[PDB]
Amino acid sequence: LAIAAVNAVTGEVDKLSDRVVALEVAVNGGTQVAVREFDMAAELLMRQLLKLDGIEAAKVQRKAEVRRIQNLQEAVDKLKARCS
Repeated sequence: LAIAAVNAVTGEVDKLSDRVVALEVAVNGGTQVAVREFDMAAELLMRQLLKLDGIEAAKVQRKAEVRRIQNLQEAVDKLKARCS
């Protein structure tokens, strides 16, 4: 069912959301964060987007999750840029 599938993505995006904050905290505290951290986070967010793309829905929460992902992607870009 679509509902379960969207919920599954949400759970994964939650984990990624926590990870993004952790990366921001590391940078804020002056640690040199490897570029792969930002790129892996971006990649995993993209994979979640693909999963949502394939969910035929439920459509409201799906669209909500897409927006959440786009926001996280922007946050990651900003971190990466800050460390470039």
